[PDB]
Amino acid sequence: MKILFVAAGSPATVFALAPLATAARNAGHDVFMGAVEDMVPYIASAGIPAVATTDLPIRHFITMDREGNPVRMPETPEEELDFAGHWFGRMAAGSMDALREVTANWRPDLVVGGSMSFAAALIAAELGVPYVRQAWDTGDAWRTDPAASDELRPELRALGLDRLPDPALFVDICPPSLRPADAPPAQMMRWVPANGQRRLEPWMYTKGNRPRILVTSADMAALDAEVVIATLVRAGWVPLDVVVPTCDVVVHHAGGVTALTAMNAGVPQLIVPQGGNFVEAGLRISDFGAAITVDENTPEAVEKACGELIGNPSYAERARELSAEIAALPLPAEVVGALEGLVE
Amino acid sequence: MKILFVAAGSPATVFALAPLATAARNAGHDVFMGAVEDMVPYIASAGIPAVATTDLPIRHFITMDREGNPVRMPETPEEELDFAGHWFGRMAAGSMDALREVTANWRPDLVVGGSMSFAAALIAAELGVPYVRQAWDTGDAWRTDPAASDELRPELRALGLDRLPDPALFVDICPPSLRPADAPPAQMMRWVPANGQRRLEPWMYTKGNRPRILVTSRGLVADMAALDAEVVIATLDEVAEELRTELPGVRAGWVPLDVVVPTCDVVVHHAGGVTALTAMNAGVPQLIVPQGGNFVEAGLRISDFGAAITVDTPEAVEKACGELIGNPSYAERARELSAEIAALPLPAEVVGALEGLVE
Ligand SMILES: [Mg+2]
Ligand SMILES: [Mg+2]
Repeated sequence: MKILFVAAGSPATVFALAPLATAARNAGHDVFMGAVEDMVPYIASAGIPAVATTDLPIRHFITMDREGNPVRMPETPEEELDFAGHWFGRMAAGSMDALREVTANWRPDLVVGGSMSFAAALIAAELGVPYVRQAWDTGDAWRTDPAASDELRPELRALGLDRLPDPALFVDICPPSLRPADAPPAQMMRWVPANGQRRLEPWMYTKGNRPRILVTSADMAALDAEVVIATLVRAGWVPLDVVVPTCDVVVHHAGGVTALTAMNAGVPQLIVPQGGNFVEAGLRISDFGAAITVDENTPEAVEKACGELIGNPSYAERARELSAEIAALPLPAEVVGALEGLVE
Repeated sequence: MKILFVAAGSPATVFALAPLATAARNAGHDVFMGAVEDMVPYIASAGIPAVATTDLPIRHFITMDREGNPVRMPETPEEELDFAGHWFGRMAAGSMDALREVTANWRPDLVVGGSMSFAAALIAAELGVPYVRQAWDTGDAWRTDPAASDELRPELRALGLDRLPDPALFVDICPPSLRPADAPPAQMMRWVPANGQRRLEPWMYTKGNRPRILVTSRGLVADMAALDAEVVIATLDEVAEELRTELPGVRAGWVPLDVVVPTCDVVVHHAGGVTALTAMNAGVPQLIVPQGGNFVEAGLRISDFGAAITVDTPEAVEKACGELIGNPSYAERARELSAEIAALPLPAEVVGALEGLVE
């Protein structure tokens, strides 16, 4: 069958969907993935045929309303949820022209969207084909829905709907221990780490004598550890999937799929705020005991936390528990059958 | 487990192995793929972690022996088989230092090589882990082995072997109807078309009413474009700008075969690599050309089956094209081959065979 995957505005939204997309391709399905123009190279880097859904970047939808007037960044966790619902809603509305033109020439039998790829729900409803929602991180997929519903009121009304439609299938990659008490039924799936590739250097897969700390996007100068900085004491391009398993600490902001890659490898995490706000997903990992949550702008806080994550085995113990949970989940190749069941 | 894939010197050798490698990765295995430096970006383009097995290009192994002496180019299919055995052998010998170094730090539990990735057999024997040979096209995987076993006699001797070892498993992607009478037993696998990707443009996945003929990497464009069919020319990026300005109004340049082939009525190629499989998979008739007069056997078998024409010149390509479009037989035979391919075990299932070899 033809399956259209719909990612969003950032590389993690592409890679969240890559394992299922590639599994579907490997089962003989014809698979396209769409995202904003800036993300098309990221889709291509996963080896998946790539289409653009808008020629505007995520910043355009984040920083301005539909009329082009500037909108401020959110300041609280509650504002975060609401503001994100709106920007993802704007991006979705802005994606419809290109999705219509693509699907007029290559008509999918099934549409798969990430957590807040709301254009996937809309185009699926327009075509009358089933819509699958895949969680693109361990955060609650539905958490921005009320605001997104309000943003998309006009588009939803044109389809005869009062709110965002329920998916035909919800596919969840969150380990059971981290799923909220109010989580809906889901087809579970093991997310297998994936990211773009270049050429591996020996250090990427060979750990030295000292503890290895990966920072994704001075402190650490007294730890006597090997620090690797993953950018655009070694710096530069770092394939997370290959390098994370060699690490003892991963330092990130719980945006994207980095937390999942760390948990999958049983590696303790140090989680800093994203903007001025800790991400809810990251707090739940911290609560479980597989990470430490820390404000970087307190001097020595990061240094102290790294020391704790390296010297106290319990964090790694909890990380390996999460790793075990992930490994027990249905494979992407298995989940392809659930997709097939929706159209036959 | 850790699985090392070993491709070779051309993009098809990478893409031939990509479906099983990505399926193994998707099953939770740690997967690396090695090839010559020039092919590393092609491995990367498949989304697979990539290591270089040698910094030397394929031309070095083809044109000179290990001692720097020039090698005489083959003039016949028979000479070609011995010639390829020796040059793939030299490429394999030149790959061992890097493979030794990689596997000292990241030790695989299993090694999978393409048809003539002989360094895969050598490194697996040295490590004492199972070796899987996967056919990388519909041609006979073993057909250069005698010359390859001569080329690698010293490396093989050091491992206590008199010739190239039998793989622990042979995985074959050749449709049953095209397998020769003497084909060895295999685990069959459905090959799924894969290649590098870049932004799709609408023409790539839109078929028109007018027949579409794909040429893989002038008088033909003028001829064929009068008036029945359009021609799409797949090229490398070095010559894409040159050919566009030499042939205005023609789709020429980067072409993703997996996306474009299903829209075509004919695929025109020389039967190297995985193009024949991509055409057959989509049920598309093929026009096969020779490089001088060095007919690829795999292509002759597809023509013998009736899903392709092998034609020897500017005017005669036009003729075979009219035939492959006009006579419905050719597409009928191609769809039969497509059906045979769809019935073969999925890469996701074949991963279970790899797992069974270690446990
Ligand atoms: Mg104002
Ligand atoms: Mg000899």
